[PDB]
Amino acid sequence: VYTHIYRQDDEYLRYEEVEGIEVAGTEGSYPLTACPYIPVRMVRLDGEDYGR
Amino acid sequence: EREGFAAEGAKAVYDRLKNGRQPYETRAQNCAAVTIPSLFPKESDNSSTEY
Amino acid sequence: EREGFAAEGAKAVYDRLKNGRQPYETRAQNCAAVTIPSLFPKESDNSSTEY
Repeated sequence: VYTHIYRQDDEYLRYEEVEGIEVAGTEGSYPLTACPYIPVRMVRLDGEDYGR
Repeated sequence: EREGFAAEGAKAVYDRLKNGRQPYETRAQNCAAVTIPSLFPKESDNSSTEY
Repeated sequence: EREGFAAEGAKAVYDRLKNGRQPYETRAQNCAAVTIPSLFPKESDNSSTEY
């Protein structure tokens, strides 16, 4: 199973996909400041993804 | 109808971006071999691996 | 309409005055190599560089 979150017009959208199709009843929307997924880095550089 | 960032699916975005993590995993595997070898296992390990 | 000090646009000034900073960068890189080599990275570094 896969989960996708992407930004569109000052908000966040999501859905869930299994096999090759989309599971009905998993759509939703989050504000721009309350996303419940939190990537964490320790040492931050300029212009790179992830951290050292 | 899934206009931007989502015009190709979920298993397609995951495969293009999978090649950006390559240096970090190698460097972490190098780090976690003089302190605790079982802290960061590889993705191809099973019951028979010996540390 | 944007008189003196502003008669050639914002981008023209930046590229003309860029040349005055070179000694300071060259000296800072030398200083930040015996203490901590990842505190002043250059402007042409990426995910593959090693310190």
